[PDB]
Amino acid sequence: CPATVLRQWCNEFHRWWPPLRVVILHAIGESRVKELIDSVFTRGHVIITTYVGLRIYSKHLLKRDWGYAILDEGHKIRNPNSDISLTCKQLRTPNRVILSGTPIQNNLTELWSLFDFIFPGRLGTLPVFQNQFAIPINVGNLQVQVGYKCAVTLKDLISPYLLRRVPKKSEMVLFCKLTAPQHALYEKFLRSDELSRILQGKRQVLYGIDILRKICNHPDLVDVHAKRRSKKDPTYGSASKSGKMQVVKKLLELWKSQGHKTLLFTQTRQMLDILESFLERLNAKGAEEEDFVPFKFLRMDGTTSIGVRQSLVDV
DNA sequence: GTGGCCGTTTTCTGTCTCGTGCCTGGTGTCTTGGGTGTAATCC
Repeated sequence: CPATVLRQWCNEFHRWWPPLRVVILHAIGESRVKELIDSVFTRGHVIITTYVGLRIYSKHLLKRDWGYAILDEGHKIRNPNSDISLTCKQLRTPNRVILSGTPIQNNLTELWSLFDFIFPGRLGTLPVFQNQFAIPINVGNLQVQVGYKCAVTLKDLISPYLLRRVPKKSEMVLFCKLTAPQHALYEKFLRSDELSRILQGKRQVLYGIDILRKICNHPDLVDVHAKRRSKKDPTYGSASKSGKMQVVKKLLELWKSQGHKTLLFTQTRQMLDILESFLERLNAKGAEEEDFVPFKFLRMDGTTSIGVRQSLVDV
């Protein structure tokens, strides 16, 4: 189980079934873990492990036989060929159960790799799994019917191996335009040597679409002095240059006076600096004048500690 | 509140030489004939 539910997983054991003994894979539940191993198979009933902690004591875990196997992680297995398979699929037990309602999110290769852990391959090998129906599903008449049967065969083959069970919502998508300073920086980066250099193969496209998203968030994020002016230059953020501040200012102020607890969502902690300078400036403007209320934001990320979590989640 | 590592998202005329290949002058090895030689047999 993840490290965010470690105590939780021991808790239901304690409350529902006290007769079941339990031992987490930590300093308690290099010799000390070996005395822990002493009578962890006869006396010990259930062993708990964080899915980072197996490769801390795997020397004396993967060796002996095991019974029932539970893994509460269906998005940290995904596709094959990773440390996942290295420390997981070497377990010695038919009983293999995964607890996750989102196993399929990227591709059917993840499906094959997840089916491998539970069953020894009722479908076939990875080359077999691919050559069977990988391309036909993607491309697809000339595809549908043969593809229809080749897919329903898979559905009947794996269906008795994974269970499936399922106010209102408004999805308004606004299509804003690139500003003129944005279009200039877009064309400048558009016609440059680095893009072709990435395309031919010396680099990866992952570093050329991260920088063209770096300009869409706002112009001032493709600067070389990003860290040098992120939190010590009160002009780094700015407004109306991003092409989205106006549909941010208007949309957030339509709820600020309306009193609607709203969620602002990003992906980068670097753009958090800009949206945080922006909202501090909004706070300054509101506080200087009257008939208003402080914006009162907060930012949470991996920089903070695991202890904080729920607290802010609650506040 | 310090970091470790994995996990992740996409598809230079200029001149010379060194070597050799080709042409040629020599030279081997031979073939024909021509006379010398013997045969020889008419009568």
